[PDB]
Amino acid sequence: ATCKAECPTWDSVCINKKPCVACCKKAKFSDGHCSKILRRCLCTKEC
Repeated sequence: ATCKAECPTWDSVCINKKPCVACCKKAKFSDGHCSKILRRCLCTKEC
């Protein structure tokens, strides 16, 4: 009951959570969290 997918329009280092959450929101995801590795925007949502 948890789905994760990095923001489609995301291929750069995340500086702040807001940018990521912004993408995730427009992508129809509950919330986005920046990864620790490549710092990708991981969007998480219900499923």
